[PDB]
Amino acid sequence: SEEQVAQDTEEVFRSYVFYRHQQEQEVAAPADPEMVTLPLQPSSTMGQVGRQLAIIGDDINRRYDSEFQTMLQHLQPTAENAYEYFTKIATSLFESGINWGRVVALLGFGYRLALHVYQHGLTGFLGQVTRFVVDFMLHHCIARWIAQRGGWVAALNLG
Repeated sequence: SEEQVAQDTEEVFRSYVFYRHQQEQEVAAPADPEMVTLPLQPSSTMGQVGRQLAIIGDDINRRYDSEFQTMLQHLQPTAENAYEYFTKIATSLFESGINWGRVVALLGFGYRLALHVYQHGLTGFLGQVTRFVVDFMLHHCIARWIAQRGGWVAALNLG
């Protein structure tokens, strides 16, 4: 069900966020303690899905990242508008269709958004970004799509 994939996203994302972050610490990366302080369950199935996504995120992040950074300075989001912004950008990743790389990038952006806002004083925002990601997927058929493919675990087969 799309509902299941949507409810699994919390862990997948948090885990992706943990792994993307840990890996990102091996130059002198943006510093964010909230991302390791993450409620995470490291090697559970979803934890494994998040890790695998973070790993694959590697070259996908090369088109996407620098770009997410830039726009983030463009309109520098507040707890108040950040939703409409996450939405403007997430909506653009699926313009021309959905696929795993685009999905991985949704997280990548969820991740950059989280990091960027923390950089600017906003603490405890991961739960909210996580809801942005989940809410967006439900309403934009991403959750339905992942389901159609066998769910988040289907990502275990990408690498």
